[PDB]
Amino acid sequence: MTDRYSFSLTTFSPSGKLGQIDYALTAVKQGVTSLGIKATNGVVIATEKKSSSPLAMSETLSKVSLLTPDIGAVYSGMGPDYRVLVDKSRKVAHTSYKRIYGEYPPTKLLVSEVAKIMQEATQSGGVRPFGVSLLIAGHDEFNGFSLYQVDPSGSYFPWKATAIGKGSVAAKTFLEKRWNDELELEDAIHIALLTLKESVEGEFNGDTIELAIIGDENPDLLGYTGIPTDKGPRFRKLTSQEINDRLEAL
Amino acid sequence: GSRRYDSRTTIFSPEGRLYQVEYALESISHAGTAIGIMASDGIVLAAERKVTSTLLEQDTSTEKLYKLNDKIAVAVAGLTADAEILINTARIHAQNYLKTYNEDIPVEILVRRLSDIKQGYTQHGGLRPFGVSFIYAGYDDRYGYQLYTSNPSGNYTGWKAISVGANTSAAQTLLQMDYKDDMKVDDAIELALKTLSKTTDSSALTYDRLEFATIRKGANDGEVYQKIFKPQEIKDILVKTGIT
Amino acid sequence: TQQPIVTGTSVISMKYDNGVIIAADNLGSYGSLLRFNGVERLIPVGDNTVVGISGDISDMQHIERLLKDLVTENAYDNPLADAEEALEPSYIFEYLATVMYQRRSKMNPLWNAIIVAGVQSNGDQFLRYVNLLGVTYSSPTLATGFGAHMANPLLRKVVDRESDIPKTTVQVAEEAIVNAMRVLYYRDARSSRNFSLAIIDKNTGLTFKKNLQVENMKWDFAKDIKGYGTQKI
Amino acid sequence: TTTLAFRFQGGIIVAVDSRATAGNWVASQTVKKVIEINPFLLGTMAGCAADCQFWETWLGSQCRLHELREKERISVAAASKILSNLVYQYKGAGLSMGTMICGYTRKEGPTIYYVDSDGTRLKGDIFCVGSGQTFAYGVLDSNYKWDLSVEDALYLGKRSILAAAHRDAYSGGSVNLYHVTEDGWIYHGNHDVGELFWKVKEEEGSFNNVIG
Amino acid sequence: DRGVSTFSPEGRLFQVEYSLEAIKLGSTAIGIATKEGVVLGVEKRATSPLLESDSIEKIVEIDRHIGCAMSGLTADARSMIEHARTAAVTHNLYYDEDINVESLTQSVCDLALRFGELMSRPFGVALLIAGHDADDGYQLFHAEPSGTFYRYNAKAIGSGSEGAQAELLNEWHSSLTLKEAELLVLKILKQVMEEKLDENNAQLSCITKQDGFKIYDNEKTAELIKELKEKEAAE
Amino acid sequence: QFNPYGDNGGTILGIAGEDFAVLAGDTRNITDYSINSRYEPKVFDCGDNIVMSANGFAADGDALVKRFKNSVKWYHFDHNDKKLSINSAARNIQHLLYGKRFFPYYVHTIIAGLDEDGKGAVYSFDPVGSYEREQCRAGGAAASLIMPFLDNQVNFKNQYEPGTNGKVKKPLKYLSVEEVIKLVRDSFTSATERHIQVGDGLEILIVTKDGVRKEFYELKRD
Amino acid sequence: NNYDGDTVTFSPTGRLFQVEYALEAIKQGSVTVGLRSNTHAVLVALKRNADELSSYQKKIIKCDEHMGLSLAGLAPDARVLSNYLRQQCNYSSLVFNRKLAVERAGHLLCDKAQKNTQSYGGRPYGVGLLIIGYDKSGAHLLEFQPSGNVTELYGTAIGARSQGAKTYLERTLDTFIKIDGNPDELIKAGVEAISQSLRDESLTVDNLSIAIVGKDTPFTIYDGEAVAKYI
Amino acid sequence: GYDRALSIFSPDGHIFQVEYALEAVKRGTCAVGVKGKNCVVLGCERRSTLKLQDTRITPSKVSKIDSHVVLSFSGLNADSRILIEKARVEAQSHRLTLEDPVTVEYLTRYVAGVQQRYTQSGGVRPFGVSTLIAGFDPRDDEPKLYQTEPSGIYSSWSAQTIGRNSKTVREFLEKNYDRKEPPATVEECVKLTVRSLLEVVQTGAKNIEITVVKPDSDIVALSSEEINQYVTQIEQEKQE
Ligand SMILES: *[C@@](C)(CO)[C@](*)(O)[C@H](Cc1ccccc1)NC(=O)[C@H](Cc1ccc(OC)cc1)NC(=O)[C@H](C)NC(=O)CN1CCOCC1
Ligand SMILES: [Mg+2]
Ligand code: NA
Repeated sequence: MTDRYSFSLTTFSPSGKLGQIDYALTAVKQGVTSLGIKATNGVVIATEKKSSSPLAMSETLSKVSLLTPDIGAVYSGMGPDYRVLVDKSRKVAHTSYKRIYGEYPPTKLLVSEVAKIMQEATQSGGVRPFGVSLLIAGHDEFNGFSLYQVDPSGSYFPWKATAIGKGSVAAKTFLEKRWNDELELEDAIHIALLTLKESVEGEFNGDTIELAIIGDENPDLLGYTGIPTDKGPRFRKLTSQEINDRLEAL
Repeated sequence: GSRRYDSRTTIFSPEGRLYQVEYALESISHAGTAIGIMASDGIVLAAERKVTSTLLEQDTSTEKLYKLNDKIAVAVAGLTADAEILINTARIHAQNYLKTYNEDIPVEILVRRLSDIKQGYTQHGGLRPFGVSFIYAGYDDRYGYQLYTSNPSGNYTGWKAISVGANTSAAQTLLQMDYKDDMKVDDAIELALKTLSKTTDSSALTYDRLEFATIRKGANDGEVYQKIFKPQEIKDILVKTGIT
Repeated sequence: TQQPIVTGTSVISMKYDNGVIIAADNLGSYGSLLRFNGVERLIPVGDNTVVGISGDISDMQHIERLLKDLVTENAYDNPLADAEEALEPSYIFEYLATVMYQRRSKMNPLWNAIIVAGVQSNGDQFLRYVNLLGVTYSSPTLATGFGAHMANPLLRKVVDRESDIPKTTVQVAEEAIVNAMRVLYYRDARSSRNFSLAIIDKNTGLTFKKNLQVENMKWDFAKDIKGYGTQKI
Repeated sequence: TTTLAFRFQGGIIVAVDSRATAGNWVASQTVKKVIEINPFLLGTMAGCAADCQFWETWLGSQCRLHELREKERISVAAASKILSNLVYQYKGAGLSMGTMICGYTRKEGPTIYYVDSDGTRLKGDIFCVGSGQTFAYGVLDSNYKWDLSVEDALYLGKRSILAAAHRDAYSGGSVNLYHVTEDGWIYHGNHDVGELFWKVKEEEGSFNNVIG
Repeated sequence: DRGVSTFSPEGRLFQVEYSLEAIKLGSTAIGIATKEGVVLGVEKRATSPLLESDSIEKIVEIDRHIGCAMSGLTADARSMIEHARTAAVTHNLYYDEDINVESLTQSVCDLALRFGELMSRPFGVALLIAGHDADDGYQLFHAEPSGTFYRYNAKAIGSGSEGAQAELLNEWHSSLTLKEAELLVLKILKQVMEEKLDENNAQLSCITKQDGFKIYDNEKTAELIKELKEKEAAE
Repeated sequence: QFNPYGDNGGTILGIAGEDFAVLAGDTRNITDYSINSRYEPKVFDCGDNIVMSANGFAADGDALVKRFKNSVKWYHFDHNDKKLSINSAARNIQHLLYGKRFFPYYVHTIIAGLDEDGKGAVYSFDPVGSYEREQCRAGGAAASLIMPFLDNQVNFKNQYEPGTNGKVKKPLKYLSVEEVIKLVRDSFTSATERHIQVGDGLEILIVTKDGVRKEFYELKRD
Repeated sequence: NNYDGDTVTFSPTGRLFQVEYALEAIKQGSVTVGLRSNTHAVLVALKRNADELSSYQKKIIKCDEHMGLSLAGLAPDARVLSNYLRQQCNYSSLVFNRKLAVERAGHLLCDKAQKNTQSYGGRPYGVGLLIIGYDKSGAHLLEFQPSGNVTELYGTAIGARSQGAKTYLERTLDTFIKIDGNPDELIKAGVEAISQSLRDESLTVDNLSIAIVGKDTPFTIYDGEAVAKYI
Repeated sequence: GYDRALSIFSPDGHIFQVEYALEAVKRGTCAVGVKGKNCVVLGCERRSTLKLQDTRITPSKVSKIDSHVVLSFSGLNADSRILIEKARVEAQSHRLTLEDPVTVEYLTRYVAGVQQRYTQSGGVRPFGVSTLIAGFDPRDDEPKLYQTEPSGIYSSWSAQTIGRNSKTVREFLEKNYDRKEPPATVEECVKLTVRSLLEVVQTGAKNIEITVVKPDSDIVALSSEEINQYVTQIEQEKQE
């Protein structure tokens, strides 16, 4: 018994390709489109809620996840792989940072920790790479707002705006035309909804779209009062109603 | 059992080569070119970013050039994720040495240890090697300014000027042509950029597709300063040499 | 390192011409408190062995479970479990004696004093002692605790050496045991009137007697005793 | 115990008593406190008999393995250091050993090493170890010269143990003599104190404290 | 590929059988047992004339009463000898006596099959273990990487083994003297060796009760070589 | 606090002749002021003409004897039924005892038999493994009473030749088995008189080239 | 074919080829015979030599005073298994003061051999054993196969040409079973049994190996001039 | 842990992984060892496809294991560092317990033992390195030169070469080296070593390294000009 697979399942081919990483990226390509846009006073991340069945309650399945009060994540590719990554990402934010410094990690460093986990699945014994690409949007005091992409290889890049998955090629072209360095958050949400309509085929409403922002602090969502320095989470998930309001003035 | 699926990453070919090391080097040859040039009064590190997108955030980005300590930096060529694993090890190794001896680590010692780690992955453990080649640029009070390179085999060597990644053959010929020993930093800056500009697979070399860094004694009196160039500073140095 | 909590007192025994007798009272003391009164400290293993245990009762219950498990394990893949390959007293003893010494050597003893009484397959009488230290010894008469001090002297008047065993009948031997139990009730402050007695004979087999009582006690002479010396009234 | 060994012109003298104690109980009078490790190496014993006996026999096994592996007799320095490194591993556990590794090799010449159970290892020309070491030192130091003859040196070593055997209550029995030269060790007999004392008293005229 | 501890259809361990082929490539080693002693002799086989032949150590001491000769991948023998030496000395420590030659061999052979997926492969070397004890007298053992050992009156291992073994079959009798055995090893070695036999490319040794295990000098072996040539020419 | 050791009393005695050896020991077993057994043997035939006794703490003594008996068994298996010599057994026992140097067997051990030249041999051990061959040795509770008597009667200590002005010692000589058994019996009766842990019975094991014979004698039971 | 790479693989017909190949190593081994009466049990083993200069491979091993076996196949594997038996016999003595039953001895060998046939990396034992013994239920004879299968028998034989001796014993069953209180006659029957497996070679003084255990007889092996009586 | 038996026997009785490790040695730059009457000299090839090198800081081919013993090699450079490190540690460990520096035979035997262990250990490949170990035993003036190889065998040599085109330089040494009369002086020994490398090297510029070891921890490396003088002298005598 015991894990006898103590050797790498991802290896270099004669051409220099890492097969399993390439194939993991192929799995991401098949995945549903998700995107992220950075504004001057915020960041927006969005994706389509592909329902497996109309009997299934798509509210119970959350593609956009809170990692810290000021950091959120969305993906394209294999959902289960994403789910466990979010669990590990939330925990590493505490163990390797908050329990040491008494504050949440900045976006770039949390991203770095998630990348490390995905890189190890590329080299460690008896495991395949993760079949997902992440888009991590976040804010911190000294770096401001930021948006990062994390690939199966463990590589990560910062973006002004980008898209991943099914119709990423067309979506990226759309974002290049619309993006400028003076975009306000509401303008970025508007563009996000426009970009996403191109890739979505069926219904396009607040129940089939999942969208969250990293913006101003939300004292109402904090849960308590009395500490002036604690002002609430910058991560907010837009409600089904809040999306439909913006779809009328589209 | 599991024997069926073992690639056997740490074995010899009939010719006496390490398959995985050779294939990792083939991987690195497609990575963005990185150049190191050592002058008498400093060191230059120049690196070309891999096909950039216009919506990539350029100023808050780090792909090629990394800081190991205040006196030593590296240029990367290969898998960034792999490089970061090795960089954090190298950063820790430097601090261990400082903690033990109350002295900054000599460049070669840091390079040797990082290279020894790579070597281990080629001889035992059954894991794939790190698909990374480094250019180490650093200073210590024994040998002064030093350039090294290491590759997946775990073999390292010292250089006056060197390139890694893509088009090293063409790049090394151009460096070998124009390099001389009494060279200054500002001249080396110009050589580094001119070499990339000719060996680049892109149409034209621009500020947004470059990372640049210098290690001078250009601080105030007998002390070393690391300068990781900002986007606007690369834009200016590119105009100053007359490439754009 | 332990300290005994709920305890059992003396266990006494002796050999006779055809077999062995063993006895022990039914008390579970909690220090000076005579807490439990329905405790059986004689545990039969098969139809040819009885293990009498004194000392810590929690450790006694542990040993009960080991012996119970030993019978089960011996029955496994053993067609002669109730015949030639049945458990002997000598097997049961050596097992316990091994355990007792292993536990003392790990500085975590079973706080007990054990006497294994039985009859071997060839008719030979078996009687041997073992305690928390792993110390073992055999004798025509064996006893634990206060029994060693008060019972053995009485039982040795009947069987003083090996040659006295064939001369001793079961009627004589049982009478001596029952007398000894009375003497212990007079003098042991952690003893009870109620007790159990077991006879393992090579002909009649195992006879287990429960709910016996000490009787024919001399208390009458107490009425004449006054004060501690000079007191006439 | 009382054991000594000193270096001189004609090599090394080694002398020991033969008593074993268990408190004030005399456990033995005929004990061997010198171990012949090889034809050129000796080891003296003092302290816990079992520790001395067990670990010095073990030392001999290690010295044998050395000459098998290296095709060369082990040095006195290396032999002593095996033992000292061993007892240092057990430091604090309660070993009680007072030892002297005496021998000859080409590269070293005649050499003596003191090794004890608290890890002390010392090279030197003269050592006395045991409960009666002080009594032996008194006689040995006051009569010692480098230019002693083999005959005189043998006697001084014998006389020094006798002195301690007399005064020290935990020393006695008999004297075991050895002489180490470039050709190896040479045994110079067992000398019972029961006879040796009176023989020395009469011939030497010493021990005037005793009733003749 | 395939498991290291796999059986062939004929009922043999592949790796053990392949290691036997490696031993056939090795240099010749011969042993002969008499009532006056056991003789061990080997072919040194220097790969080049610049190589100092006296550094070729293919005959080895285990204890004073036990010697050993090897053939095959001789680098593999180092840990086997180390174990044998420790086993011999350890037994002397525990029991204050010399260890039986058979018991020593059995201890070495216990390492043999401690391989699999313990070490990664069997040993690629065969050993001739010669010695003497008080019980069974002068003995010669052939220890293989299979874990098996046979006692022999005489035995040859290595490249010229089957030819030399057939020669030993005819020549050996129960009344051989030590001197007769010495010459017999030299005679048979000279026959199977490629290069011409002399004191520099061949080595003799013996174990006797009185003097223990002794490797012969190049001066002593040279005289036995000269004595051998004269005796063959004499009839 | 739990005390893992106990004292089961008794005493043992070994004497060596020219072509024989005896190992005697009383059969009494005690704890504190109580008698556990009047006949509990502690001198055992361990095979290969070796007799052994480990006196002191019985549980440790029984464990040691049991381990040595098992050591003899495996010596046969591992070395082609070779006979374990008395000198080799002694060394083996040292290692058994010293293996528990920091949690000792509380016993004084004695073994007896014949050496490889056929002569009688007695080896004695301390609790942690130190050993020595001797002609004579007493061990256990009454060893302090018996041992000096043996020094006088077996090795003729302090005995000089009459009329020689205390200059010539009484010459050493081997004793007959009949003389040795007289000394053993007198030694134990004397020890029984003045030591409360000694009595009940005496069991002697005599070892010759023909094998191991036993002799039993009653001792005072008070 | 494709299902004989390791012991962990079943064939399409439900066979374990590595176990069968281990069984094949026994057939290549030299013949050995086992038989018993009600009072005694006897092992007779034909020893094999490398050549005339070599010794004859010892086939019989003692496990306890009342038990032992003979081997056929890989001798080192027999040494491992015999050593395991020695320990189990010895555990029974030290802990329970009880001689290990010959039946339990078989059960323990079966379970030890089985674990090697179900796990990756390991291999089956390459040897067959004939265990004889005398315990509380009289004389016994067992046949161990490295598949794990252990079998109690009146008589049997394993090794090359073992079918000749096995047929003879099957005929002689009624005769030799009642050889009670007579060691030499039970051995004679065993020596005559092993003779049915001989081809070209005959039983010599340093070739034959006999062992016996019984009511008042410890397990003892006879070699050399001690077996000259039975030729 | 990774357990795979990488070094295993083949039907013909060969361990291919060990034999393929020898091919890596054959690929490596040439290294030569020649021992004289009172010295040993270690010569090493350095391939000239690498210009723009920094020879100050580039790892030297000959490494000091202790003050009295040196080690050169042929084969994989990264592998050699591991052997050198282990050897250096064992050298200090020997001084610590035996109170005496290692003999050249002992140090060789240790290095060879490490190489052998990697041929029958699970999860590891053999070292693709053969070494030349040279020096002088403590308080001894007899020169010592030993060779090791991936299999683990080691032996003493009057003179020996390893690496690429080593069979050519071994041919040269076999006729030019006299056993009865080895190079009597340092100059003679260095010249014979340089001569032997000039059969294979190319140019005698910055392609040849020479290290001279003499008794009592006397080790020195020759500079370019010093070596170039031997190259100049040999060529002028050749034209005859
Ligand atoms: C003189 C006589 C002073 O005692 C010597 O040191 C002598 C040396 C010696 C060496 C080899 C053989 C015999 C004698 N030492 C003793 O006789 C020694 C004294 C001693 C006892 C205990 C010690 O601490 C552990 C230190 C010194 N005596 C003994 O060893 C006696 C024979 N045995 C015991 O005391 C048994 N103990 C030893 C400690 O562990 C528990 C059992
Ligand atoms: Mg009394
Ligand atoms: Na003392």
